[PDB]
Amino acid sequence: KVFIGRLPIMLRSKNCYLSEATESDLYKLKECPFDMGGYFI
Amino acid sequence: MIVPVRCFSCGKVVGDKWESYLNLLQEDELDEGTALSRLGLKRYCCRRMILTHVDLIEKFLRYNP
Amino acid sequence: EEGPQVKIREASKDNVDFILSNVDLAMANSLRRVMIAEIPTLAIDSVEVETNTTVLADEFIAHRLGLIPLQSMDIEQLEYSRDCFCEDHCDKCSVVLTLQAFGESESTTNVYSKDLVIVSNLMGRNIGHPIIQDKEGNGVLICKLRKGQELKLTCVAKKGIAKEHAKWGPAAAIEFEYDPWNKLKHTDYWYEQDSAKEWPQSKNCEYEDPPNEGDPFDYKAQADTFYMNVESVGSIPVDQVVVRGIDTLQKKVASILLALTQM
Amino acid sequence: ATLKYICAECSSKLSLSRTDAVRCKDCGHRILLKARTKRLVQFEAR
Ligand SMILES: [Zn+2]
Ligand SMILES: [Zn+2]
Ligand SMILES: [Zn+2]
Repeated sequence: KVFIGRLPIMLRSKNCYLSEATESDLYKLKECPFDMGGYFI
Repeated sequence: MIVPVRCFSCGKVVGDKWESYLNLLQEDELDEGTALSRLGLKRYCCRRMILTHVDLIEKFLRYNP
Repeated sequence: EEGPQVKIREASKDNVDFILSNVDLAMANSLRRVMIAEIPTLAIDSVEVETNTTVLADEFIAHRLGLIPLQSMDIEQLEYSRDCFCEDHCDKCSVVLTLQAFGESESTTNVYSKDLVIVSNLMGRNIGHPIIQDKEGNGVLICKLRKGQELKLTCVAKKGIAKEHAKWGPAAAIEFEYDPWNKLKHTDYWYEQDSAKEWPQSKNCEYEDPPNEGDPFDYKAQADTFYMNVESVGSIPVDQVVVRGIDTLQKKVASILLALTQM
Repeated sequence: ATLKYICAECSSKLSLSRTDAVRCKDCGHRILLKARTKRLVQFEAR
């Protein structure tokens, strides 16, 4: 398969966990459900 | 965060009427204005106090840590 | 009984709508100010926080606690902590209360002022009791807890005045009006087309005689007869606020004659 | 008795020194919180 490089992910993009998180899942993850998420960490 | 204990302007105790205001809305299906008036809040300074509050603690309580 | 003249219109456990008459505006106004800022009262002025897992900060909760109306009926039988000959505080000058709450149930646990517990000896005087007026006996909602959150405090009430902090104020609002009919002409009405038509007529206009067209300006008429209405916050009976106000002002005026004496 | 450190998620009280790594028990999280002191804090209710 081969691993090459690393790509930082934009919050709430398809590839981000939060994208599918419900209002509840988000709370557990200590993430505000009001966070819009169009940035990187 | 939560219902301020007193009204900023006059000090009239208002932090003991949040739950009542809420019931007067859901259970009694009264309108905001008619509700605040039944809570003894006549001067616009006290009225705004409750009518404008934002009970953010509810969402805060929703965290685990 | 000659001099000032009271003439109550309404009265209840919360308000005293009356009509001061035969007095100088200054006195009327002075009393109005004293009721607002110099009537002794008891109020949380120290909070020891042992456990706090609540969503609120200590000072946030502390702040609110001090705002909780406390029974101040026999406030005169409680020395000012700054005068008391003890070290810090004691039953002679302070009332100690505790607040212990745990998030037991799954539903949000509400921590009201009723949950406050006096731990000092009241010595039989009506003082320190958290005031309650809601039809549920809960009182003021201090905080809220989620299952698992805890809050263990220790409040130390103290006698104080509004001048030092609004929390110590027994009054709420104080309606004050005189000359509902602008006969004295103390104010110049703003208007577009009609002074009278545009400006709402006062409640007290009924309790007085409307000026007569022809009569020239009565340049001698002074400002007497003031329509007030006091509203208690609960720490003290409505009538008391007034009475004690009248008394406090009376003390100040006296503290001066005594100054001239030892001068 | 005592509770020097606390875990971020499982909230399980931990307590270790150096060479003890920087994890917690069961939960491999590497956060940990200082835990409030015992010395009671006083406040001006103003
Ligand atoms: Zn107000
Ligand atoms: Zn003392
Ligand atoms: Zn852990």
